[PDB]
Amino acid sequence: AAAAAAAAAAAAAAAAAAAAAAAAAA
Amino acid sequence: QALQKYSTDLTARAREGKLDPVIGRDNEIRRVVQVLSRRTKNNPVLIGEPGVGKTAIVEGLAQRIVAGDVPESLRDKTIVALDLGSMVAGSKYRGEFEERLKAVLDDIKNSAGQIITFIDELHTIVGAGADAGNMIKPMLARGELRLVGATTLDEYRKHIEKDAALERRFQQVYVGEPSVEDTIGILRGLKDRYEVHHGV
Amino acid sequence: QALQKYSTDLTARAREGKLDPVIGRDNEIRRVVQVLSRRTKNNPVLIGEPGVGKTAIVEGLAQRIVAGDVPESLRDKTIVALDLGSMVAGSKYRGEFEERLKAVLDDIKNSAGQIITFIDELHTIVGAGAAGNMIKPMLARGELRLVGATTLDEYRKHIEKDAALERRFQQVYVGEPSVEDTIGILRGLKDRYEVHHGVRITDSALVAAATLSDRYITARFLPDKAIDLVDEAASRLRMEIDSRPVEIDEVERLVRRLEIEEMALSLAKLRSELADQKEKLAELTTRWQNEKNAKEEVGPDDIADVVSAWTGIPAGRLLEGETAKLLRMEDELGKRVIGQKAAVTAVSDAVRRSRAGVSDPNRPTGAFMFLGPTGVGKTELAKALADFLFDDERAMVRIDMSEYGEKHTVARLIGAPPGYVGYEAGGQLTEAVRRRPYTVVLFDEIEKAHPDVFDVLLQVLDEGRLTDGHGRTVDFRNTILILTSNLGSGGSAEQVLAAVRATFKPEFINRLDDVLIFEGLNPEELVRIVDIQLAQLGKRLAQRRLQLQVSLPAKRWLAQRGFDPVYGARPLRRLVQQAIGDQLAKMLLAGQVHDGDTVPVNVSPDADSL
Amino acid sequence: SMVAGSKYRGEFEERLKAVLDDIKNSAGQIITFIDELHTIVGAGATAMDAGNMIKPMLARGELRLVGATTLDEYRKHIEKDAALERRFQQVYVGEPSVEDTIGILRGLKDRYEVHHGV
Amino acid sequence: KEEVGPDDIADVVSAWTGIPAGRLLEGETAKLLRMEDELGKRVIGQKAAVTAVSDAVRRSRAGVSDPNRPTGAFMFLGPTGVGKTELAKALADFLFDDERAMVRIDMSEYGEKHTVARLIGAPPGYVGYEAGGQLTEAVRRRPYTVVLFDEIEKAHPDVFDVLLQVLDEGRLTDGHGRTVDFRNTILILTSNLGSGGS
Amino acid sequence: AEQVLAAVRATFKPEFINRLDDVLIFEGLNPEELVRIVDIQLAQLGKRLAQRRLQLQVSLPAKRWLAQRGFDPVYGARPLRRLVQQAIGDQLAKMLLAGQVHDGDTVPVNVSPDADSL
Amino acid sequence: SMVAGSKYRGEFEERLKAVLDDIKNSAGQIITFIDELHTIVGAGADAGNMIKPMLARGELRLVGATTLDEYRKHIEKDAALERRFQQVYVGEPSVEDTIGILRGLKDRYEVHHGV
Ligand SMILES: Nc1ncnc2c1ncn2[C@@H]1O[C@H](COP(=O)(O)OP(=O)(O)OP(O)(O)=S)[C@@H](O)[C@H]1O
Ligand SMILES: Nc1ncnc2c1ncn2[C@@H]1O[C@H](COP(=O)(O)OP(=O)(O)OP(O)(O)=S)[C@@H](O)[C@H]1O
Ligand SMILES: Nc1ncnc2c1ncn2[C@@H]1O[C@H](COP(=O)(O)OP(=O)(O)OP(O)(O)=S)[C@@H](O)[C@H]1O
Ligand SMILES: Nc1ncnc2c1ncn2[C@@H]1O[C@H](COP(=O)(O)OP(=O)(O)OP(O)(O)=S)[C@@H](O)[C@H]1O
Repeated sequence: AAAAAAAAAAAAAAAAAAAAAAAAAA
Repeated sequence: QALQKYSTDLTARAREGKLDPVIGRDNEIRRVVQVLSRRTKNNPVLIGEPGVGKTAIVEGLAQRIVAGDVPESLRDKTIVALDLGSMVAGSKYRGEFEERLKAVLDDIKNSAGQIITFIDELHTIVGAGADAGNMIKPMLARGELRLVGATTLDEYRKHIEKDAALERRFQQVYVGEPSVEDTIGILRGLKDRYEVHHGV
Repeated sequence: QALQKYSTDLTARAREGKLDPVIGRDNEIRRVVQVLSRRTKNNPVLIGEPGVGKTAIVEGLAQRIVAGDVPESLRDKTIVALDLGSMVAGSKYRGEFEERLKAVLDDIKNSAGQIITFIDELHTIVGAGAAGNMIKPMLARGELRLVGATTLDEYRKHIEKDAALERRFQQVYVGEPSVEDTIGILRGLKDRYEVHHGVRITDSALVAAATLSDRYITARFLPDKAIDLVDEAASRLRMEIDSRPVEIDEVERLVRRLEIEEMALSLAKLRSELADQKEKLAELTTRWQNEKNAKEEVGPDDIADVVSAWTGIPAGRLLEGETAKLLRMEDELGKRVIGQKAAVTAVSDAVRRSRAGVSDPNRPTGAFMFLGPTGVGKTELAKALADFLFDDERAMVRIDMSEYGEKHTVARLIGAPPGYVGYEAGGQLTEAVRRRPYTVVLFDEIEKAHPDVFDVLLQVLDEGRLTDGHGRTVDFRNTILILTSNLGSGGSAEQVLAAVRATFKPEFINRLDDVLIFEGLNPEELVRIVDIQLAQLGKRLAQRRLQLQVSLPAKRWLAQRGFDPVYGARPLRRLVQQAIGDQLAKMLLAGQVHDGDTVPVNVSPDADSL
Repeated sequence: SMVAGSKYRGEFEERLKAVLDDIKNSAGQIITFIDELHTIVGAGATAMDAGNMIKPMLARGELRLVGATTLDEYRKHIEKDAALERRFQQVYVGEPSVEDTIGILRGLKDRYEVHHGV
Repeated sequence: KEEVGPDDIADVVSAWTGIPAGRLLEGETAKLLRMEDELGKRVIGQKAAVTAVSDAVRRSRAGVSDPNRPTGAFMFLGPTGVGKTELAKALADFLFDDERAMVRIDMSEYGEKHTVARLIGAPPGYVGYEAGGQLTEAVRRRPYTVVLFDEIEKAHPDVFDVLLQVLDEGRLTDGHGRTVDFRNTILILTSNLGSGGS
Repeated sequence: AEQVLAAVRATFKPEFINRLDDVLIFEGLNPEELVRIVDIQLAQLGKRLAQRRLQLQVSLPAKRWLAQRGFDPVYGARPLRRLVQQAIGDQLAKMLLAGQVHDGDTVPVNVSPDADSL
Repeated sequence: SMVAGSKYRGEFEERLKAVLDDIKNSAGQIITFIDELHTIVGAGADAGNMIKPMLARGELRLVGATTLDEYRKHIEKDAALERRFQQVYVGEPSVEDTIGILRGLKDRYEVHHGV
């Protein structure tokens, strides 16, 4: 005679980043 | 009868003059009346950058219904503003939320289209799951429940346009900001309300 | 008994005439039927982009089973669609939902081959339990029939990720139609919308609404896109079928408004505009009556007005008012740009063209670079062009490419690729034209941009549309692209062209319109700038009742001692404030020059005093 | 102390709505004061539902909600969600100079004599 | 005073956003009357180039200024050791009652073509994205500060291209997509070119 | 022949030569092969004008009058496609908006040494 | 050990509130010591953020210890906390101090190895 009580959740996945690396052009 | 417990009633508040008067914008009111009275897929969405007045259009529609300037098959159809915050109050068990939502939808469909629902800020309608907010999908396209909404322009493309099965069943009604020349008329209209609250 | 309780019945509503005919699409009907009559693995799944019609195919199948045009072993089947909403309702106990599912599957088991289960949007079944797993021994024994239909991307996100079931599903691609078959579909749906309203539909509307929705409205797919314009033009006509029409309504509401304001103020002014508006409203009213003395169906114009009011793009039948605009347009545009008549006559020649329906259907309607020396008006022109297309000058979409000096700064107009930091945000060009595309786009100083942004503008032109880092293709097919420069800066007419060929690739100049070249100014054409500056100055300080009196010797003197043909009209706008603005700015806060005054200027041999 | 233990599905939302109905119930008395209000945004991590629940209540002016956030933790969170940004007015508190900081220091020279008897 | 009027509206838009836009109600016109001579207590001489700096302030407080342009954007140069930095710190003294509340950037460091990004931000997807620019996020807080630009000779002619829409329009952008308005600040440019030309 | 295949062979890093097959040469804008291009473009323009029931009659002297500013075998046939909408387009657009070219009418071409008026 | 079992909402928060409430439940004799505190900024999922009013009110004594390289990468970028700490700087010593320290630890290794 018990119940179910559907529990919640939390999600996470981060992001990246890029770098440009200029070239001195000579 | 179940809508008494999970809703407000803008028509009942409009029938005692408790709404700020809406001045201007005949085009958007006529466009909402045009879209809301077609046969199927009859549910607009107000969209604009924030602050330009989008709740004001729905309150002006309520004023114009209670006055009576509408066409014939829009007369005396109360606008029952729904909620989704108050409906997930006690929802711990595995089947209470979906039962409550099905009771709400059954109570709407049991009428003869006499009710215009109004979910303000409907970009929260995707979540509340854990499925949920997906059992309303067949009811929208058949044309039973009339639904009027209001989003910002940039929460729309993040929460709704990700879910392209839903957004086909709407009608985007863009609302742009006015210039100065109409704002002078708006300010001349709303001058009397602040003179009464502040006695100046 | 439980299928009567939870689920639905298409065949119940099919025998009551409670659907619509599905005229068209014989091939996919026959394909689904023939897959369904296989000995084994008869689980079809419809996969296609949304809005092309997938529920309608199953409804046409139900209509055909009611009629009886099916092949052999499909007599009297009564297709039952399940309801996963009512499966989860009040089941707050422990072992209850799987027993409800087991009762329904037991009620499926007893009948041999009658019931065809139809679960719509079957990607919900992967979750929805905590269950929803009691399908594998069912489909391992061929009992369940399981016709379904999902959308295109939602299939591969869940079901192909969870591929233990997909081997028990044969797939059918659902094809979108084209312009030709959509007209034959709309002929078979006219007979219902006549009944639901009090209107009739001319076949000209069923041609024009199918043609006109292909070009302009680019977000949806063809079968349901065309129903929208008809079904809402019917509602607009039904609004006008009621007792009193439009316009007159517009003017009545407007004059009531101005009446309100005016009486509340009791401004003059408005008093005039009242009267004028009352003249107009009178005239129209009389005209109305006259006409009456002398429409009840949709024509061509109603579809045009629906597609014009929505999405902002003006496309009508040149409704008698803009003919006053588009012929006077040269003199009206020459109230802010003085001179450059050869340029106004070529800028004007791309709006009258594309308005009158003769222009190309895959091209930006105006794309032309104009350049020369400085202080001429090549920036003032665009902010004068956007002063009557929009009737306000702050409604311009303007970017400045004097900041894009390097390679990686493309991404502030095309957005980042997905899965990075800025992906909520999106671009600054892509997500500002997809919202109501009609605006005018600028590019200030295209010279100093890095020479790799230009390989994005090659498919902005010459194709009409571009992709981004999000997954959409916004189109610029009806904007006006404008490019500015100062290149050459000393060539007569051809060293400028040599510099343009030296800096730009020839395959970019090839795609443009006529590259205009501005000429400069003249001594006689400077006085007309002077009095515009002075009247603008009076309009600025029109707020303190402080109008001016400039004598014509002083206005002549302003033309002379700031002149040079090397800086344009910029030094005159500084010389005005060096002559007037010093003495006025000192004396105005020094008292004695109070409100309600017409202060003059008078010629002195160096200054001009007050 | 409101997202304290709320692992069940509707456990946080009725709690917050009970607090808000108690604030709305009384006759305009209670002026709330949330410190560090940039934590309003990411309240219930379910799909944005929480945090913008009080959005139809601030527009009618029902809870007076004095807050205090820093300058640079503001255009990272609240300007990201500009539908909330127009509900709030702004008061800009800049630093003083020495000429008033001397006066501010001279008045606090009593509590430090108590905690340290010097 | 029993009704509102056009003055208290200006009082509100002064006290919020910090821009002095009133009418000079009889108190501080006494200040701006004496500005060519009050400023002389810290700068001696240079009289023909104080009567012009003392004019873009008076014409902007009278209401004659061009409403889409910075209130004054002028460049002064000459030989060294004259007082061309001391002046631009002395007219930031009675407007603000301090001398450190000004945007003092130094363009003596922008020799190459990619130090634009420290004053304009970074496009989205890259490493420092939520940082803004150094020029941008010091104006948007209080849009009234005077701005220096010290030794503009040494900048590569790419920084001038960024500076070109600052003048004569008043707005630039950054990564977040906001157009910060320079419509009522006093730009000041220093130089040392020639240094002894006849 | 020589310099083209010398530049072609050098930009094939490994194994792009003997694993494709033979290389061909363009045959550009020529006077005999110029007419049918104008035929396709005029059929396209007639497709653009057949909606409002107006059509064209184009003669061969005008079709070779356009061949002066349509040959230019360096840049290509794109200024031809522009000048079709330049010379015909503005005259037609000027006439079509002020009435007088009422529906059901046809339009003939009329050769001039610089224009071609109607 | 405090993010041991948590895939929920509000699981870490109660587990932190019980520890802070057991600290301020007592009187002032529970001087705390978080070593390597550069893992106090993250750990959100908003967390490490119930501690900010408690720091600048004088409740928990909190002797901390960060390396200088990890400090300016994880804390100085998040400048609301940097006025809630005093920066005791420890420089490295010279030779004779190290000779004294090595004479200090001569005792222990003789126990650990019989040499
Ligand atoms: N046409 C109008 N007539 C009268 N009052 C108006 C009008 N437009 C706006 N207002 C007033 O201006 C305010 C508009 O606020 P809201 O319309 O509620 O903001 P909003 O449109 O809801 O935008 P968001 O993103 O939801 S905050 C209210 O105080 C209205 O009374
Ligand atoms: N041949 C046809 N005859 C009549 N109506 C059609 C035909 N093809 C499509 N339609 C209509 O097009 C619409 C398609 O609606 P649905 O197929 O139910 O939506 P959908 O295409 O399945 O997209 P989703 O993912 O289910 S929301 C309905 O209005 C159909 O009546
Ligand atoms: N022919 C003209 N008629 C009217 N106003 C003009 C004219 N030429 C210039 N102006 C004025 O000059 C200003 C516009 O300067 P612009 O010519 O737009 O500078 P520009 O053309 O952008 O040159 P650059 O190199 O881009 S700064 C405005 O104040 C215009 O009113
Ligand atoms: N006329 C003057 N009145 C008062 N102080 C002056 C005057 N001329 C120079 N000084 C002082 O000279 C010092 C340096 O002047 P600065 O203006 O800082 O140098 P500069 O004029 O900027 O030249 P460069 O190009 O920057 S090296 C300061 O301490 C000033 O106070």
